[PDB]
Amino acid sequence: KVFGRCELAAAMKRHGLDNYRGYSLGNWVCAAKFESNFNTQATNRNTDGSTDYGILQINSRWWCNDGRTPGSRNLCNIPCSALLSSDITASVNCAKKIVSDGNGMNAWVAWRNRCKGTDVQAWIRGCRL
Ligand code: NA
Ligand SMILES: [V+3]
Repeated sequence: KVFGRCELAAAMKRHGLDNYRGYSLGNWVCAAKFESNFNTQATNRNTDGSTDYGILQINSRWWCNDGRTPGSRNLCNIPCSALLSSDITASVNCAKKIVSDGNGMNAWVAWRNRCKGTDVQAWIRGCRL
């Protein structure tokens, strides 16, 4: 599913991400835009052989099992394919674990390089949430 910006903002707010660990909703929307273009089906292979999955590009090196990332962890205790659903529940619940681990949203390279320190409130402008 390719979300609209405000449709994703509303889904993320309903699933508890607005100000989760102090990250405003606009941070999460911005991260999803630059990680996946708001596409729940997005997949991208990493240089180490891991893959990133779904709307928040969650990495098989630590967070999920994709059957092809040797010596990796499954800290969200899910198959990576669960992260590709039109329902963002599994991606949100796993992202709450990630952002809580000590590194905050710096885990998301696109957030660090494209969202951090910008006016992220712009991402939710005009949305009936
Ligand atoms: Na894994
Ligand atoms: V890696």
